[PDB]
Amino acid sequence: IQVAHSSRLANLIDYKLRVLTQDGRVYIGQLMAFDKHMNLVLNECIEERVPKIKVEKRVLGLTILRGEQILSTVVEDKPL
Amino acid sequence: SQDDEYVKDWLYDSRPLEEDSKKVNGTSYKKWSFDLPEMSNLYRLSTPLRDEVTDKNYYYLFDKKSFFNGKALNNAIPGGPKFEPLYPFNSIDRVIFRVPIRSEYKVAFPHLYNSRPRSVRIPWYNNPVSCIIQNDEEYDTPALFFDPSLEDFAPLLAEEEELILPNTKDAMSLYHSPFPFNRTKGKMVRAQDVALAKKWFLQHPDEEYPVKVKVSYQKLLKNYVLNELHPT
Amino acid sequence: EHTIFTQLKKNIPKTRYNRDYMLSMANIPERIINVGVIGPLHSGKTSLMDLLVIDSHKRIPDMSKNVELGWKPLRYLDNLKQEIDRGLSIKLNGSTLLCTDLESKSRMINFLDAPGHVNFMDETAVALAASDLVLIVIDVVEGVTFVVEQLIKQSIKNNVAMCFVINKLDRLILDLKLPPMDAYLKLNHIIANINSFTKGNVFSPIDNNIIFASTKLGFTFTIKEFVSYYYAHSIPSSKIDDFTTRLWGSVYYHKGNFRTKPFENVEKYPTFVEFILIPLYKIFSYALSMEKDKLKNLLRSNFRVNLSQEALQYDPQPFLKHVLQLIFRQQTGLVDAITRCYQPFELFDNKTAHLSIPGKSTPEGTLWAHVLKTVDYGGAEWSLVRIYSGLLKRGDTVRILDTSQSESRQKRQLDETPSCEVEEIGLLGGRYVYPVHEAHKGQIVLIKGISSAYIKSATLYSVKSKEDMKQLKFFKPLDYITEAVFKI
Amino acid sequence: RAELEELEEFEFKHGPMSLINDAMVTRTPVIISLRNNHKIIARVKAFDRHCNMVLENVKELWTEKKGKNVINRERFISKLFLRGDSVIVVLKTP
Amino acid sequence: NGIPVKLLNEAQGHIVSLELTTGATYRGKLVESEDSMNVQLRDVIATEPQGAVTHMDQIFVRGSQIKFIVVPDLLKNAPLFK
Amino acid sequence: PVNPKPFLKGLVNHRVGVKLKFNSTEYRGTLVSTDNYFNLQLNEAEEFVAGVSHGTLGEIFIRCNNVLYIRE
Amino acid sequence: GWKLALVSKKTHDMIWEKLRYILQTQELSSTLRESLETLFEIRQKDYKS
Amino acid sequence: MKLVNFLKKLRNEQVTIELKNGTTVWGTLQSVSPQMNAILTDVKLTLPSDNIASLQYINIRGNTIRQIILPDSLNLDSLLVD
Amino acid sequence: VSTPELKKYMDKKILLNINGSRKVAGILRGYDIFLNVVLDDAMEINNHQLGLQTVIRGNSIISLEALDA
Amino acid sequence: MVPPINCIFNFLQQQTPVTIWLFEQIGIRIKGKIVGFDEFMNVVIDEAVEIPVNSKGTPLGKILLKGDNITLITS
Ligand SMILES: Nc1nc2c(ncn2[C@@H]2O[C@H](COP(=O)(O)OP(=O)(O)OP(=O)(O)O)[C@@H](O)[C@H]2O)c(=O)[nH]1
Repeated sequence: IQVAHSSRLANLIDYKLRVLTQDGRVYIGQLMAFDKHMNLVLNECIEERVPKIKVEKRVLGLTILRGEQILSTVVEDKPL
Repeated sequence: SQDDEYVKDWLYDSRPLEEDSKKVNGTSYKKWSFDLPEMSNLYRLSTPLRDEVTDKNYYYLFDKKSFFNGKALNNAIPGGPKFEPLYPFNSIDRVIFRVPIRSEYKVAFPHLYNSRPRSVRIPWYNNPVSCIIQNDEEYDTPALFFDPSLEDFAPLLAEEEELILPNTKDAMSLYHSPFPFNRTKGKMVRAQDVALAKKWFLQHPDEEYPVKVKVSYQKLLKNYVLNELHPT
Repeated sequence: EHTIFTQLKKNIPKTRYNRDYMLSMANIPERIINVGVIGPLHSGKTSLMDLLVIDSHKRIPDMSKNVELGWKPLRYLDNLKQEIDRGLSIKLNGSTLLCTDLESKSRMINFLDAPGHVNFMDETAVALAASDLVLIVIDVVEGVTFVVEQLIKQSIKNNVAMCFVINKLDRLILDLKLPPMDAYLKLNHIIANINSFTKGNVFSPIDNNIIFASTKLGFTFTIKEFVSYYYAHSIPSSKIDDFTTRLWGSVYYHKGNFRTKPFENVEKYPTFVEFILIPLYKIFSYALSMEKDKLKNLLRSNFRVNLSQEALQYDPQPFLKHVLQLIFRQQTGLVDAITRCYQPFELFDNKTAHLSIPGKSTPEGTLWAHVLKTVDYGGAEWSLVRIYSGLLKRGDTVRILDTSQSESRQKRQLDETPSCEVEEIGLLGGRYVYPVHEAHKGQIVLIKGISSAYIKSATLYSVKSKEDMKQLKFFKPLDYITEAVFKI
Repeated sequence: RAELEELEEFEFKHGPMSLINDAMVTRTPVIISLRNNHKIIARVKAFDRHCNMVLENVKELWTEKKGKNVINRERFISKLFLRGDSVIVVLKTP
Repeated sequence: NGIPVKLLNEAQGHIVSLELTTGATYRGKLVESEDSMNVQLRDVIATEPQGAVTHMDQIFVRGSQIKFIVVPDLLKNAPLFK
Repeated sequence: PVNPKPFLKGLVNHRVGVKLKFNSTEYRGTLVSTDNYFNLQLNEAEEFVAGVSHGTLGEIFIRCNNVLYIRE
Repeated sequence: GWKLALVSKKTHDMIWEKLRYILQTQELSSTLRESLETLFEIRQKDYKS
Repeated sequence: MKLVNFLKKLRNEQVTIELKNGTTVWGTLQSVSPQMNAILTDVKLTLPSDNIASLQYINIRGNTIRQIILPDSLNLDSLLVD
Repeated sequence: VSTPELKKYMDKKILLNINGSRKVAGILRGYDIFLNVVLDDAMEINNHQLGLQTVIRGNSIISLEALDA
Repeated sequence: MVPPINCIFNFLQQQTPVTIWLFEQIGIRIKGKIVGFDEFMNVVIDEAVEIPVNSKGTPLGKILLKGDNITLITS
C-alpha cells in the first residue's frame, strides 16, 4: 500500500479509505465528504464485518457513516 | 480649473488623447476607457447637445416602430412623419361612435383598432419613470414628493463613514444618462458617425416653432424612418 | 425555421447541475414546488425568472454579450416574437429548475413567469390554479397598487401559499435617491400594506417571506440569506437566529453590543438600515463613485470578494451588477424563502378541494392531472398539465374531460367516453421543451396528444377500475379572474 | 477567553479540582482507578478542565486474566498522556 | 454546517437504509432530518439484529443511535459537492 | 424548593455514599467540595464493594461522568 | 414656505426634515396628520395661489 | 490550562497509544486536533497477546484514544509554559 | 435549537424503543430539544403498565415507531 | 402541549408516587417522589426506594441522583 506523507484528513479526500467502526465492522471506499464531528461520506462504501473465522463482505455504494461510531481511518488505496 | 479640472488640459486636442495610455487604446485610437470624474465633466459640458431625456417612456407613439406603423397605415402622428401610402359591415347604422377613434390609437394597438393592417410592426409598451434629478448643492432628499404615513461587531463596510463620495452625486446622474455618456468605455467612432443632431429631432419638437421649422422636423423624421426601414 | 421562437434543437443549453439528477428528484412529491411567479405589469417577475435561469444554466445561446453584461435584461421567459417586440410577458413560459436552498438541499422547482398586465390576468389565473406557492412580486416605487391587492385576494381565495418579492430597489436608491432611513420607512409602509391585505398570515423579512430583489442589477436576498453570508463570521452559531429576528422591525443597535428596542442616543438608524440597507447604499455609492482600487480592497476585506480584472474595466452599471452578483452569490436566499414559506403541504388538500371538490380515496394510484392550459411552447400544440397522483408515461392512453363537462359529470356520477394518447412529454425551460419519459406526481409537464381532446383547462385520468372511477372527481373550470367584456 | 481561565483557576482552588492540582504542586505518586481496570501509580505533571493529565514516573497495575491463570501484570512507562473519560477515581497516596 | 448532514437532508424522499448501534437495519422512504440526525421514514422494513424482518408504516429515530445510512446512487451526481 | 444543587451545597463537609455504572462500587466518606460538573472529593472514603468496605481509600477525587447516584 | 426656500433655505430644509420625522415617527393626531399631508401636497407645487 | 496546547505542541514524535478496547499504535505524531484526533504517519498496530498489523497511515478518532505513551527524550515543563 | 418535528406525532400512541430492548407504548403529551418524550404511560414489555404519566429521557431513546397512522 | 420541564414542575409541587428506571441498567428500578429539579435533568428524590425488577422492598432513603443517568419518571 502507498500514500503521500499527508498533513491532515481533508488533503487526502477521494482516496480509497479503510475506516474502522466501534461495532466491529470496517467500511472501505473512496471518501467524498468529512465533518467537524467526523461524519464521513464514502463514494463506494463496502461493508466488511469480522464474524466470530473469516471476513464477512458486502457492497453498499454511496453511504453516510456517522462519526461517533467510527474507531479510526486508514488509507487503503489511491484515487481513480 | 475647478469644475472642469480634468478635461480642461486635453479637451481641445486633434486626437483628444494621443498618449494617455491608460485612458485610450493607444495611438491607433480605437478604444477608450475614462475614469468617472472626467466623464462627469464631459457630461456637464455636453448640456447643450446631450440627449437630455431619461424617461424612456417619453418616446411613446414616437419610436421608430410607431413611425413604421404610421407609414404602413397612413396614420401619421402629427408631430412626426407622413409618407406615401403603402397601398391603394362596418356601416354607420351598426357601430356606436362613443370614442372618436383617433389615429394615435391606430398605431398603438395596430392589429386591433386599425382593421386590415399590412406589414405592421408591434411597438413597445412601458413602465412609469420616476428618475428624480437633483438641482445643485445637496444629495439624497425627498423634494418633488410626499412622505409615508408611518459580541462586539459592526455592520458591513465599517469605517466608511461618508455614505456618498464627492463624485457619486454626479455618478448617479451619469448612470441615469443615455447611450453616449451612460458608460465609461467604448470604441471610437468617426466624427461623421456621431449624430449630434439626430437626438433633437428624434425626440419631440420643444414649443411653438414656426410652421416651417415643424415641417423641417417632420422631413428629418421621414428621412430617419426610411433609413431605419431599409436596412442596407 | 420560424419567427415566433423557442430552441428547436438537440443542443439545449447545458445546466450546471445535470438534468438526469433533476428528473430523479422529481420522482417524489414534497420536493417539487410549483412557484408560478405573479405580480403587476413590469414587476420584474420575468426578469427575476431570467436571473434564476441564468444562475442555473452554464452558457445560453440567447444570452448575448450585452445581456450578460447587464445593459439589456436577458428576458429569457418571453419566447414569443410578440412578447419580445411588445415588451410584455404574455403567456406562461415557466422553467423547471433544480434550485439549491440556503440550507443545503436540492429541490426542482416549476416556475411560471405569468403575465402582469391586467388584461392578461386570465393567463395569470392559470398560474394561481397551477402553482402551490406564488411568488407575488411588487415594485417598490409603485408599491402595492390595487392590482397587487387583487392578486393577493385571489391567491388567498384560491388557497395557495404566498411569498413576496419587493423588487427594484435600484430605483429607490438611484432613481428616487432616497436616504436609507427613508427607504426603510417606505419598505415598512409597503409591508404594512401587505399585512393589511393578507388578514391571515403576516409577512415580513423575518420568517423569510419577503425577498428584496433588483432583477435589472440582478440580485435577490432574504435577510436570512444575507445574514448567513455576512453575519456568520462575526456572531456565533446559536445567537444568529436572534440577530435575524432583530434586524427588521424597529430595533436600534445603540452603538453597543446588545441593542435596545426603543430609541438610541448616539446613532439614529435601525438595525435593518445599519446592517443591510446601509451596506447596499455603500456598495452602490462605491460601485459607481469609489476609486476602483479602493472598492476592490473593501470587497477583498469585508465581503471576501475578488473582482475580475475585466470587471475593473466594466462600465459603471454592468460593473455594479457584477459586484452585486459577487456579493449575493446566487438566487439561493429566494429559494430558501420559497421552501420555508411552503413547508405546509397540508394546504395541498385545501387547494385540490378548491379546484375540484372536497373528496378522498384519491391516492389509490389512479393517475389524474389538471390539464391547465394549451400552450404553443415549441411552436407546436402542447398542453401544459399538472399531475397530482400517479405518474404518466410517454405513449400512454388517457381519459380527458374539458371542464365544460365537469359540473355536469359530477351531477351525473351521483363509460369513460373521451380518450387520447400521449404522443410525447417534455419540460418547459424558458425556451426549450426538454423531453422526458416520466411525468411524476405533483408536477407540471407539457404533452402533445391531449390538446385536441378539449377546448380549455381540461382534467385527465386513467382508472384501472369502475369502482375507482366512482371514487374520482373532476376539476372545475378555471375561474379566470378577469371577465372578458371587450367585444370585437 | 482570559476571564474564563481566571475563573477556571479560581474555581479549581476552591472546588474539588484543587485536590489533584495540590497533588501536582506537592508532586507525589498518585493511584488512579480506570474504566478498563488499571490502577495507575504515577507522578502528575499536567492538569486541565477535563481531567486529562500527563503522567511522569508511570506504573500501571492490572490483571490480564484468561485461562484460569491469574497473571497480575504491570509495566513502567517514562511519560504518558491520560484521557479524562478513562478515569473513575483519582487519589493521592499518603 | 455538516456536509454529510447536508447530504442526508438532501437525500430525503429516496428509499434509504439505516443501521443503528443495535445492529437492526431499516429500509424505506426518508421523511425528515436535522442537525442531530432525527430521522423519520415511511414504508420501513425493520430487520432485527438476528434477521427477523418486521414491515411497518413509519418510524422515528434519534441521531445518537444511528451508525450508518445507505444513500442511493443519485446523490453521487448533484448538487451538493460542485 | 429542595433542589439537588442547593442540597449538594448543604451536603458539602458531610458524609456521602457514591455509586457508579460499569466496573463499579459503593463508597462512604466526608464530601469536601463540588462544582457544576459534579466532580466529587471525599475524605475517609471507604470502598464499599456492593456494601462491603474493601479498603479505606481516604483522600480521593471521583470523576463526574461515571457517577450514578449519591446518598447518605 | 416658498419664501423660506427662497432665502433661509437651510432652515426650511431643516423644518421639512423635522416635520417628516414628526409625521411618520409619532403617535400623531389625525387632523394634524391630514394637515401635514395637505402641506406636503402643496409643497409638491409650493403654493400656487 | 489546555493540555490541547501541549498535545498540539507534541509534533513529529514516535509514540505508543492505547484505545478503548486497548489496541497499541506506534507512529510519528503527524498532528493532533483540538479534540484529540491523533493524525499519525508511518504507523504500527498490535491488538490486546496478538500478532503484528503494521500500516502506512492512520488518523485515529480522539475519543477512541485511551492513553498515549510518550517518547523518552521529552521535556514536559519546556512545552507547558507559553 | 433544531426542534424535532414531533407535531405530526403529537397526541398519538408510539412504540418507543429504549435502552436494553425495552419498549414503551403511550400517547404523546409533549417534548423538548433533547427529544425527552413526555407521554401518557402505557404497558411496558407478557405486558404490564408502570405509572400513569411518564417522561422518558432522550439519551435513553433507541427509536420511536408510529403505532397510530 | 407539555415540555418535560413543565411536567416535572407538576411532579415538583405534587410530590406524588414516582417510579424511576435507570440509564444503562435493567437489573434495578427506584420508587420514590420527586422533590428537586436542576436546569440539567438532575433531581433529588426523598422517600426513594431501591426496587429490583420483576424478572421485595430493599432499603434506600433520600438521594441526590445524578440525573444524566435517568430513564423513566412517573409521579
Ligand atoms: N430600475 C429598475 N428597473 C427594472 C428592474 N427590474 C426590471 N426593471 C425594468 O422594468 C421591466 C420589468 O421587467 P420585465 O421582466 O421586462 O417585465 P415583466 O416582469 O415581464 O412584466 P410582465 O411582462 O408584466 O411580467 C424591465 O423591462 C426593466 O426595464 C430593477 O431592478 N430596477
